[PDB]
Amino acid sequence: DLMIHLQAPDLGSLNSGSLVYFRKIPVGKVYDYAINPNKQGVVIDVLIERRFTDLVKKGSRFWNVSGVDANVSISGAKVKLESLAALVNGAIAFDSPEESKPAEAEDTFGLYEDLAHSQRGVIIKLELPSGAGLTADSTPLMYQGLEVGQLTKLDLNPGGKVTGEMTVDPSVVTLLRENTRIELRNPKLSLSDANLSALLTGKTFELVPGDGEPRKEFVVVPGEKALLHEPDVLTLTLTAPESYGIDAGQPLILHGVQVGQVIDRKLTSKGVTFTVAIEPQHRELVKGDSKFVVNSRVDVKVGLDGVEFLGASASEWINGGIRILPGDKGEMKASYPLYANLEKALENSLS
Amino acid sequence: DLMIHLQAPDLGSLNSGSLVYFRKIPVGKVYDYAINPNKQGVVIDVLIERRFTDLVKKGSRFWNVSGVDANVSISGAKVKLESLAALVNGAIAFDSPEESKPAEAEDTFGLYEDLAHSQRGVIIKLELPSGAGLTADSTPLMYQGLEVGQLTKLDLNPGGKVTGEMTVDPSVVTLLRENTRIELRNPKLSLSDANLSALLTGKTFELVPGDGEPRKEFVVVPGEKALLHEPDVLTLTLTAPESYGIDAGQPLILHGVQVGQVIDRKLTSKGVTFTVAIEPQHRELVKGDSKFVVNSRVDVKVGLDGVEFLGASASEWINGGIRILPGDKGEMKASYPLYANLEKALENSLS
Amino acid sequence: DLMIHLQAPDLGSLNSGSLVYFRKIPVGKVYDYAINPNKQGVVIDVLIERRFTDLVKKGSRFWNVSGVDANVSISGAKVKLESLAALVNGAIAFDSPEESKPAEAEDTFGLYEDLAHSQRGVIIKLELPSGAGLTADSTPLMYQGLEVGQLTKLDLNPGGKVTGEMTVDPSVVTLLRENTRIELRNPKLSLSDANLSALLTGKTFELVPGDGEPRKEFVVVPGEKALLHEPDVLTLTLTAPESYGIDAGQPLILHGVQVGQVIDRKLTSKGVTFTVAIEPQHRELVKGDSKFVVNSRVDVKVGLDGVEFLGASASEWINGGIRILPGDKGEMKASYPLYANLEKALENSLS
Repeated sequence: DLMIHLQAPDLGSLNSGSLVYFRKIPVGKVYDYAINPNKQGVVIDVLIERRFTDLVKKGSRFWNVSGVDANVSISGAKVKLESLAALVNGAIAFDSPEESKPAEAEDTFGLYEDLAHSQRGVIIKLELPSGAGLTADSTPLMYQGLEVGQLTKLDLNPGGKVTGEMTVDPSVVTLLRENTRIELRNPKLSLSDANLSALLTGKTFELVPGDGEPRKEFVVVPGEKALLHEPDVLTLTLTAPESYGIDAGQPLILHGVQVGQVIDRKLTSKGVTFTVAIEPQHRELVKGDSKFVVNSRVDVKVGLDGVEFLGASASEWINGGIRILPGDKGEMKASYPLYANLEKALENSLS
Repeated sequence: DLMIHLQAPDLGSLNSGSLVYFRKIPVGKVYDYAINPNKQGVVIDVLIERRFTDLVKKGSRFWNVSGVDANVSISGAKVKLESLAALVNGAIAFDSPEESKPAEAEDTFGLYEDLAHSQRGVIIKLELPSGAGLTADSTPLMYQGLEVGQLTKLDLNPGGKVTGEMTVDPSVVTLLRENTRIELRNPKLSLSDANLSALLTGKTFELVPGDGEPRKEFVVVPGEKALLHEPDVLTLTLTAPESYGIDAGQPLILHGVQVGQVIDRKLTSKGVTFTVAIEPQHRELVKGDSKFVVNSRVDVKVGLDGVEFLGASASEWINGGIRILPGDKGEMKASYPLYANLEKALENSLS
Repeated sequence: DLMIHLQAPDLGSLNSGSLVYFRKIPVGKVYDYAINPNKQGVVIDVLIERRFTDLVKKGSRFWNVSGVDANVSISGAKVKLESLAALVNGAIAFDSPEESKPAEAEDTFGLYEDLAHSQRGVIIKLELPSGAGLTADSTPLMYQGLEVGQLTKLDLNPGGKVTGEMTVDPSVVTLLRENTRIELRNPKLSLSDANLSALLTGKTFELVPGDGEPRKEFVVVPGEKALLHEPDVLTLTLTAPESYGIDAGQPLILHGVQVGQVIDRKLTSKGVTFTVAIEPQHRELVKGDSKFVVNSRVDVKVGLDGVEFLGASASEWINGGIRILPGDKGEMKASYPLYANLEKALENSLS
């Protein structure tokens, strides 16, 4: 027989004589339990049967299957009663890996509290902005619309620094590399596709891959700020004497299509300084010379022969933002001015 | 063996012979129970086993784990059946701290009714405005989006004075100091981020830290009023002959960006007197001389050569509030006038 | 031993041999039960133990704890299974007050059906308008946002007169006095604070205190009418030849701020007579002379040099109501006219 030790933070629903499973086959039983010298944890020593000993490995993980847990899920709640024997007495299930040395001679093991906590994978440290919609064991990592990871830990370090960590699977671990971003998605209001599922899930970690050296720790930034930290991005600080009603997250439009986004708005004594960003595809297309025109205000001129509507359209007005007048050749200077309307941008009159 | 006394307000689901746990290990049993001379409470005396005696400390807390409690939670309701033995007979669990003297010789203990009531921490007294959305054991203290505290008590003192108290954890207790504000957040309607969780939680205590001497009692004010009690803030009483449709909580705008907020509106016999406030960052930027223009009313002038739209924009009109015309140098006088539109503010004609 | 009688409207889940609790300690048992000579009620006589006899008092209340009751509550439903012994056989719990004579010699007692029905307090009779959203045991009395009372009875007397009664706690009983109003609140639609709790609760009795002799019966009026019955209030009957689109509950505005409310609109053969009311603070401020101008209609005049927008603003138009032009000195006469717009009020031309 095999006499191995398990280290648990508490005994749980396990009694002496409760049963140990492999593939839901009883292959042993719990022999004894005792508090170790430190008050922190309970050591539970179990006894595998003589013929089953080979099953346990050095790289085995043991988990606890005891009691009935009921889950309420969106789009229907499937409550299934799998194992009746675990209710009365409790149980411990375990996995056997492919290639590992067989365990022997009172080898210790951590006892995970669930099958989901005993999933293999790689710990990935995150430096989160806030834990506003994040949950300790309930926030997933999406990639291509599929659940790849799970936020497994969320702490508030002193100094006001929210940090967490995440278990990601191996196939994605190969994907993880330098300049690979993890940004949090808000459950944004969708008008074209009416889905309750996105609203119910809440915050959602999105993975966008990159190339370079493999890294195992990332920094998460807010969705508005997320654009700034792209591998390729163009960051322009543009000045203006007034905000002109341009908020921090307005879209930024060239030739009718959104090519960039305003990132943030800072008020100074000289005026309002914006910091806008630009995507890689259109980085070539700006070409270092441009004019910047406000689309947040409407302008109507009435006349007997001259009738004109300037600087906005109703869809553009509700969207708002900054319009680009692209030029032919330039040096991509640091500061640009923000013109009040189009004709003052053609006149080059910022006053 | 150890023979200690527990003081409970009622017996609960505990019978004689019910079981006492440490880390869910049975380490004793309930020996007897009797009403003490005052009718108020029940004294339950228990018996720890001889070898387990060392586990009990002077700083131990005992709590009650008996019966089945089912919780319905937003985004899914996880009902887990942990302990079967507590249903039939009842149980008492207890904690052992790190450094305390061992208890002996019929030492009394308070019996908490739950694990959540037996959490360690520091009582923080609050002087609340009202208990409109507050709950006795269900209102949390957020800090950086994480649950830090729990409103544990809510009373209505005579004179119409709602006061409560709160258990906060030690790491935050270090943070708590003079000029550290606790303000209540309303579940405000969010258009950009659609989250059901904020609406379901309701009122929410937000912690914003400050520096100075550590204090252990605070005064909570309503969210609109909360701005006024900041460590650094500028409070201007500005007069006007009419409200001009400016409500008590309108935003207050310099150069297009909100720099302050109107706090409250008082009607007098001379007119309408507002009291507006100003954030620390823009306190330097006002510089003691300014003009104050209403943004709540639209003004259209039609003409053959003169066409103009004055004092408002559609987003500004729905937002409303007061616009600042900043000056160069002044003394930051007490009273300011509120001009009806911009050209009367340039003409300095308040009539 | 003590042999006392209980009078219940029916036996309930109580059997002979069911158990009697004090602080959930078994201190007796049910001895027998028999129908009394009138068919109305069942007399249940119980037997307290010899040493426990002192516990029962003249001012004791006995209540019934039998069966399992499950409650579904908003923001989560906490179903807790407290007492297992009451399910099979039934139970009776009781309270012992602080200062009362001990009961003896077959003293009768009413048996309340629940712990909530056995709460101490003072019966307060209410003369309700209707029971449209009221519930027999589920409508609370709020004071400062806290639950103070509970509507315990709701009857329809002949003649179409809905009357109910309410148990209020002692501390508030000290507050209850002459000119202290109890008005019912509707779950009004709130745009600034999104709370599901207010909508789910429904109708809600609000307590506003006053001074004078203590009274124990009140008259509840509808929320619109409630203003009229204030301790200090100004009631003006103002005439008009047309309603001008002014509904029964429009706000009434001086200097941009709401100082009063229209109470009701009555159509006569001469015209439309309104009855508006005025709050105590602004009662001094009207000063007996004023003009009354409709804010419910817009007026646009177009001209080459004269452009003007008269009698309304978009927020005022959606709000509607009556505007005051305050005067210097008057006698506070009974009837006032309602002018169609502002310039006819300055011309004093009601035709």
